[PDB]
Amino acid sequence: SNPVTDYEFNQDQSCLILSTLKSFEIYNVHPVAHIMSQEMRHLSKVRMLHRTNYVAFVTGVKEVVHIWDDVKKQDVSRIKVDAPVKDLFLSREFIVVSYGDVISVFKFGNPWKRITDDIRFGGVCEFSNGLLVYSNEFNLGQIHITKLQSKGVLIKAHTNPIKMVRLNRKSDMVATCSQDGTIIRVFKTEDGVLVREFRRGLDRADVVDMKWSTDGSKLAVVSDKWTLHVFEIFNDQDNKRHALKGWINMKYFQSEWSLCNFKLSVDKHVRGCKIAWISESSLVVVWPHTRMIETFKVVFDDEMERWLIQMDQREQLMI
Repeated sequence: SNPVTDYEFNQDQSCLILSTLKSFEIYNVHPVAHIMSQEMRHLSKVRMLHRTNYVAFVTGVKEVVHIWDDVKKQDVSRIKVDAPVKDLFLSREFIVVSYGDVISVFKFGNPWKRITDDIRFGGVCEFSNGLLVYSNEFNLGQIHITKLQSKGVLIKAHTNPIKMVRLNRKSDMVATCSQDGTIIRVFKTEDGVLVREFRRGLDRADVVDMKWSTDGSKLAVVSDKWTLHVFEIFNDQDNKRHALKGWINMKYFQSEWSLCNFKLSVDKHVRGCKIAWISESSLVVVWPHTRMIETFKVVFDDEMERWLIQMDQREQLMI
């Protein structure tokens, strides 16, 4: 009866921070291990910075973001915005915060003030590896990519409102998808040109999460029908150059559809989930409602000439 009120992975997906009505916890994702507990109430949102002693959170007062010290159990800063905090990102340099239809970037360090003018967006925004991607305020199907040093690429990604956007590890590509959309798109963050397009076809369900494999080769998507799908941006393996006794020159082009579709096992109390690749072939799925973390492996079966997803582990995040 101590429900998770928020959970999120750290910038490199090696840790997961989570909050309850009574505290916030931090774990290592692989191998799964509880590395810290800290009492605190009213936790509404929680974030962590790499593997440092700093974390950020929102409590009762929705418009305040606390930068807190792990080892010193002390507030090292407070930052307030005009509306309840929506999105929240952290880097050794910046603190990205959105509320209402504004995105504010403060400095991560004294004097903890705006390093740049406030930006107006349409609800969607992601920040990773020094790159900021946000929904346009008037055209919800359009995104803007901007570098945060202290030009700007503009992409009309979809016709309908964007569901979510996702940057790959290096931030050189961004994946997008719209609301109840049959199409997922991948663009280069440098020039915004369309690099890949995938059709979801069969799976009609709303997308719950979308994450990139560590080398940027595969894209995993989980729908609310609770089906895991993997799309291929570029072939990852060291493949055979021939087939049919040397008669065929094997080519590996990217399919327009999912490589494999795995049906997840969940009880009727599912809220949602968040996924994260922990390698080029493995990823984890975290279920906030049962505080369980499952580790999956994506493998190619030559006998079948088909990719398969297998669940290697199911464990619970200890409180």
